[PDB]
Amino acid sequence: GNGSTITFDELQGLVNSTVTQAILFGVRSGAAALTLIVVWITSRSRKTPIFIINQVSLFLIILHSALYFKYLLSNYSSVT
Repeated sequence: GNGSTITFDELQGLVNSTVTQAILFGVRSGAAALTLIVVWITSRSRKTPIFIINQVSLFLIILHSALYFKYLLSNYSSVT
């Protein structure tokens, strides 16, 4: 993890291949968490495993915290 004098193409690749996936993954994952939450509230299905609750719990908070920082900065500036 040193400096890089390469063209912006590298960033265009990782932003359109590594980051592009992060957005999609976050969306499907957050949506899947939401639908499961309501299902447990109403359907009262068998108590989900600790790994499921811990996974979705972390993802929910981490999502909100990231959105909160991006929401406040979105007004300030997105270009240093």
